[PDB]
Amino acid sequence: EVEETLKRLQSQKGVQGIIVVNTEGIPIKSTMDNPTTTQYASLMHSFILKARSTVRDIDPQNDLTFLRIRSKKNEIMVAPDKDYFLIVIQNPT
Amino acid sequence: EVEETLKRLQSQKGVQGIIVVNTEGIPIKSTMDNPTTTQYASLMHSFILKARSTVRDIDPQNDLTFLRIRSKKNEIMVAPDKDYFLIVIQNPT
Amino acid sequence: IKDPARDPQYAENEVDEMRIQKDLELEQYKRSSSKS
Amino acid sequence: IDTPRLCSFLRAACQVMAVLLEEDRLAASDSSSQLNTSLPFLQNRKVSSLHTSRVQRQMVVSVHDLPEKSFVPLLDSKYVLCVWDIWQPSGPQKVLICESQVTCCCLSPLKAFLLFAGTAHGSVVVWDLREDSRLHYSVTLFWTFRTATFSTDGILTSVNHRSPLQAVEPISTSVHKKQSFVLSPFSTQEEMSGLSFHIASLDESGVLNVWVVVELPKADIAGSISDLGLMPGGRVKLVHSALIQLGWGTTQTLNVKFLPSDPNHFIIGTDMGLISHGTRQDLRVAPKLFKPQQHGIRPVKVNVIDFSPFGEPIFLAGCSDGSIRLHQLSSAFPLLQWDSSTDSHAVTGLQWSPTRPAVFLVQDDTSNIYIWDLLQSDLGPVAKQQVSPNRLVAMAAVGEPEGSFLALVLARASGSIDIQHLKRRWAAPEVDECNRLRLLLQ
Amino acid sequence: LDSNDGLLKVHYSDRLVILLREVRQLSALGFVIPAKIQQVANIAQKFCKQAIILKQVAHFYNSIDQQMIQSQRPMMLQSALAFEQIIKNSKAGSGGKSQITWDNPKELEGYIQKLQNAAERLATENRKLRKWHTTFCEKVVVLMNIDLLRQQQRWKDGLQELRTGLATVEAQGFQASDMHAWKQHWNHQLYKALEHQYQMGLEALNENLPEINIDLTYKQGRLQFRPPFEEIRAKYYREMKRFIGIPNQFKGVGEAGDESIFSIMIDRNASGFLTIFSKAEDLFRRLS
Amino acid sequence: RKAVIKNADMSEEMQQDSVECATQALEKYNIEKDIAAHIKKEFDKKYNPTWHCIVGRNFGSYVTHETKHFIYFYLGQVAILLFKSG
Amino acid sequence: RKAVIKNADMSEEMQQDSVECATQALEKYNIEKDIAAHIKKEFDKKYNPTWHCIVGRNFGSYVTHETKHFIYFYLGQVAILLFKSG
Amino acid sequence: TKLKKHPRGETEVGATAVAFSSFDPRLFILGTEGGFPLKCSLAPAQFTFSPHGGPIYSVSCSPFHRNLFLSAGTDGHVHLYSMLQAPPLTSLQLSLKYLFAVRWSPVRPLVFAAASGKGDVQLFDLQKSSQKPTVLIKQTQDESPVYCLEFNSQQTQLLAAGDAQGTVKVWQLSTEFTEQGPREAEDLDCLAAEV
Amino acid sequence: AFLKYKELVKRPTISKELMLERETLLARLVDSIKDFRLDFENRCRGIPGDASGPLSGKNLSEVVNSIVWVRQLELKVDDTIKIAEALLSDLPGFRC
Amino acid sequence: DIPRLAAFLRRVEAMVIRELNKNWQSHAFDGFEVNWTEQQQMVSCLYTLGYPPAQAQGLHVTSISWNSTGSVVACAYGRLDHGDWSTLKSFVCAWNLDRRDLR
Repeated sequence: EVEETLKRLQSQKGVQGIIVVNTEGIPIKSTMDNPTTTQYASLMHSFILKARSTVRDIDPQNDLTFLRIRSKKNEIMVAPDKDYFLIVIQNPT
Repeated sequence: EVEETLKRLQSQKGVQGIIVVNTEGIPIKSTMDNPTTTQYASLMHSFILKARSTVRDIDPQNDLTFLRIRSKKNEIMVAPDKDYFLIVIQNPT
Repeated sequence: IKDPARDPQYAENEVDEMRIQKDLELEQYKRSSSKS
Repeated sequence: IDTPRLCSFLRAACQVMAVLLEEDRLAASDSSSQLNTSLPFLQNRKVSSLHTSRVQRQMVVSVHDLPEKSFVPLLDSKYVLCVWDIWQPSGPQKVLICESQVTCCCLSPLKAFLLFAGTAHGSVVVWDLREDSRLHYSVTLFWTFRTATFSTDGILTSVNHRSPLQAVEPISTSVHKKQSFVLSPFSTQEEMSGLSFHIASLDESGVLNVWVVVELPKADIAGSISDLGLMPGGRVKLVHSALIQLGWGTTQTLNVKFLPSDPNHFIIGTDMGLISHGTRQDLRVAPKLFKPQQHGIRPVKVNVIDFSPFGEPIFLAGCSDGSIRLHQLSSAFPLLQWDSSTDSHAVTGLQWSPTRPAVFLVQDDTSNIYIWDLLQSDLGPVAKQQVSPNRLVAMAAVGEPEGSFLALVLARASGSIDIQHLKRRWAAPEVDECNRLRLLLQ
Repeated sequence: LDSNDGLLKVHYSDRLVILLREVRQLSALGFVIPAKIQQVANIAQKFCKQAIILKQVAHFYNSIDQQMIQSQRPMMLQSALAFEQIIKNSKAGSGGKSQITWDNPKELEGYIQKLQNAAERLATENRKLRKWHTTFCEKVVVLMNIDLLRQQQRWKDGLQELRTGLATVEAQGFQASDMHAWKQHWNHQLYKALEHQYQMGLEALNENLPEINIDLTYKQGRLQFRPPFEEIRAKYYREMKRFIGIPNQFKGVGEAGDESIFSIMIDRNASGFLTIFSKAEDLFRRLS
Repeated sequence: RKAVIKNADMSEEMQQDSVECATQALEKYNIEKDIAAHIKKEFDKKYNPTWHCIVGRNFGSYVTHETKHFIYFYLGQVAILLFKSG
Repeated sequence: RKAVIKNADMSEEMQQDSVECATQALEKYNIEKDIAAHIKKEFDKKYNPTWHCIVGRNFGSYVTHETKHFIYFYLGQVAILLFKSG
Repeated sequence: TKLKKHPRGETEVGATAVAFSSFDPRLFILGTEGGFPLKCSLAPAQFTFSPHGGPIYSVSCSPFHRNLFLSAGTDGHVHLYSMLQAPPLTSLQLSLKYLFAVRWSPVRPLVFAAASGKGDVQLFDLQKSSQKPTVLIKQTQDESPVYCLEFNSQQTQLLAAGDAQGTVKVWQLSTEFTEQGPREAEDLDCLAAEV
Repeated sequence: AFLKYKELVKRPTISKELMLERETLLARLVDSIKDFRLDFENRCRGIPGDASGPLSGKNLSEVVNSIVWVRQLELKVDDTIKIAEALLSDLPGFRC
Repeated sequence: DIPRLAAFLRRVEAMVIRELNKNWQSHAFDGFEVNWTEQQQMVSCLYTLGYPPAQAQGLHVTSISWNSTGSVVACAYGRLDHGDWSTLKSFVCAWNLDRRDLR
């Protein structure tokens, strides 16, 4: 089920790649080249952690619900997780 | 002029406060209480530094364009700029 | 005859999970890079 | 990762991405037409109606009825609702399905949560719009259908009144939930949870019905009678009377229209050539009827009622004799008793342009649309245009007051769909405001 | 329409439409309406209302059908036959009942409510069986996550719970045809669950077996293992032997039936032996 | 608070004592300097000098240790680095 | 990165190297552990091992140093502890 | 050192407990033996809170929003009030002999629990019920009532009560989860007060 | 339930509609004072610790316990009487 | 530099005033249900039973508290109901719920 949805998403002209990072920067599934797969997993792992800390620092009884970072080249979205999150990159243009 | 546009934004049903962060995490204008004024300014300064670096790391020819953080309590948006960014907080409810 | 189709059969969550398991386990066994 | 207990996260992540992509897709004075006529499941169906929206000002719905000819050998329900957008590329976005003839269709005014329709045989249905695609029969070439509602066909009640429906409209009057009373056994707020607007349904008998139920915390199957989905029911009911002044002796209604400003007020028209006024809360405010400066009866059989989408509360209606009246709420008699061009034929559809000037559109039986712009001219049509592909079935004017646009979507008896944009008339805007005030003052 | 599709057969659709137009137009035109017309016109309303609620009941039933025909459970299929018997026997009564609406519809209101009630009960029972169905599914997805080399008890427990739940259903007065269909399909589901874990074991037998300890010394001044090398080889082979013999003694649901549904996996996955024995020899070399 | 060991080059018995000693020090003192001082002194006595201890909420370090005498762990949000060298 | 020395048991020339080394480390490296490592290694090369370096914004320590081989100073708001032991 | 209303006479202002509002060092309530809670800022006083007339054995300051001030005594009834006007906000109608302790946590949403002179400890989720305990903690079959209740300020879900033996028992409670929306309880109470 | 909306219940229309509920309450109110009567009779002597009711003021004498004990009984019984009077409208149920 | 600050405010204003309102009522995916912790079961009981053994035989608990700093430190004090005006009646019993506090 989830694999079919990921394929359908990847087929969308906006989507530039999807990475499933599981064990804290260790992926299992990717639609991207290896150097980018590894770098992207690492960056988004560190990045989401920083956002979660920021929210807890603002209020000690709230965590992250969603995080989006945008750039000229592409846009990246992540969601909070218990064990692992999923990475999506799209071209906003 | 800009004072009126900031009030205009503040009047929006979603917006719960505006902070104009200028001196590297130290704001100069705020429509919020003092503890929140410094709380958001400081934390978001640290974060945006991470976000901008994250973009440079994932691709060495791009800077930050925008960031959004969502939480159970509230939602915060920031945009990067040459000298300084601006923080707006909304109630998603 | 092995009937890998399993046509006179039905399940929704059991077959979905099995597909998931098949892929994850198969890739893991390849990664082991056993010389055997 | 091997466990479905974690794959749930993967599902949720996909659901977020899908919605974001769908949101990303919502991008952008004479004949300049466009077509969106893909036939993935419309190969043999005939157009019967059109309906526009208010939450998405670029959305339109189109009803289609399948003939006895089955383009697909599958069990293919003959009644579907085609949902698509003006700016999107060729191809319907969604589709809803039912068992019996569907009509009396409307949308939710606050957000796309529910879609409502009245059945030909008097029942009421509502589909869950805000639902992911799963547990629905899909097809290749992919496209997926959607069917999910618990109709009033199930648990028997009186609200059906076993009478065909004529019209439905969302009634945005929910102002309750002031507080949950401290003693919980007497708290009325609980039963209003999630209820942001009601839905009204008038039948031929002249009996008006209002109710709504909303609830999210659910699971695949319920102990109570329902479909096998997660959807609300129809436990709530209110009933209002009508035709007291009008009523062999048994009379009926033809059309109803509520007041956008205060949705508690409404008017009802009858075949006898009269329109009554009433409301919901205080039933003695102004129980008058509307009538032109005529005598006798003149049973013109009023068939279309509308409201001018502007400050002054003026209702409009047209009849089979090709006449239209402007029934100002604060008057028993209309302001401008215009007899439309080609009065030899009937009114087949009315609407007010979604534009700054008070432009009014009429369609007749000969498929010749006439337009008025009373802010700049007299009661004579300011424009008109007929079509060679005649036998029009439906139209709807769609636009948005700032980016802005203006369009008109139509459909023919042949089963084709059309649309064009003449936004040069979107607004002056300065001249329009000048004349708008003038017309109100004079 | 013995295709799970109920349909109302209205006889005098014309009379209704005519009379409705009749009185409406005569009133609007200021015309006299004869007594004959008003009597039948009021009657016609009665027929229209009753025809509609009959459609509603049929629609309700048809909805139930669409929910039920997706699993084809002999229980609900038999209950549905009993429902159809109500309709069929009621049809026979039409010799005297075909004019209830004409004279006094009240009997018909009771009629349709009783028929609807039977359908409602059917709908309720169906959802309850679906609840059971899900329960069994929840178990199977657990069972296909049991480690054959460590957790044999989990299969013993799981299988007993499956049988217990199935017997529990039967205790509610079910027909053998129902449980028959269930066990056949659910046995196949177990088959899938077991074969997967079976395949997993075959690949990692050299990794997941209980550890063996041996002492290395110089017996007679000659470097030798205690216990001897040939002995621990035999134990290692017995360990894998026990595993591969598992798909022979598996009392899956419907144990009264055949067992080959499971053991066929041995021949079908006989290729796995190559990897097993190759790894076994490599391990022995490592020891040497 | 909760003890979480991230790295260790140390026997199991000394690892537990390091945590236990820091836990008691954290219970008795609020000042990180004084917490560190307790931890260091106790280790010099029980396991011979010379130990060093750093306690804090924000730091990076690069140090050299004698084998079997280094641990890095958290007590809640406070990190404790303890090792022998010299 | 203005330097202020709070305490030292170190010659003036070694004090200068401490500040200069940390200054370059802070200019070159963004990460605390990497800054510390740079500083430590430069001292092992010039003044022989074994040096240890802690760099951070929030910590206390209690350490033992070799006589005349200790300095503790700030660069801006960041504290650097640099000493030999072993 | 002096709160005395009509000094040098039948004026012996004794109290059994005092609670202070986190809002301000100079706001607190005195659990007078007379039974009527007295507001004092020390001596000045402003409100006498007539809804609770029995001798007070326990008081507690309001958690956040400074409106749910507790008094409880011989009445066996937990009367909340808002010092702003001293109206009867609500009275828990426990048909129990006495009350000896109350549990609040400003950290958590507006929730309530208390230990009663029967051995039971009641919990109340304001958004679910008023008079009906949601969760209730029991003693053994023949244990005499609990005489004290307190909760760790460092939440860590550590509640402690004391039995009629020299034994203190700790419970780990999960019911009081946080959520967005419970604030409604504050608005419901403010509206009840003003009507 | 009756206490909070007593102003409505006392209305002729509603009072009759709730007649069965008001009589049901009356019977329960009778049960209530019945239990209080027995509890008083079995404890009024004040001999066992339970009959007196331990208090922090016990150091004066048993008088403080009896005062509080009875105070509660009086309030409870008195309240039930007034509630029945307001709601029942003096039916035979109330007379008894 | 006030006009320079104003210029920046204009640029971001253009972005936020549009972006914020579009997002605020976007009414996007609302199925987010993440706990970050395993669901706790029904409330537990008898987590720990601290007391002075000998003394607890005759005394009863009347005052308890927790140390805000050392959250592990649970305090208790039992006493006799009578005679509290004259003699030493009891002790203050504390026990940690800390590492190795197995008794």
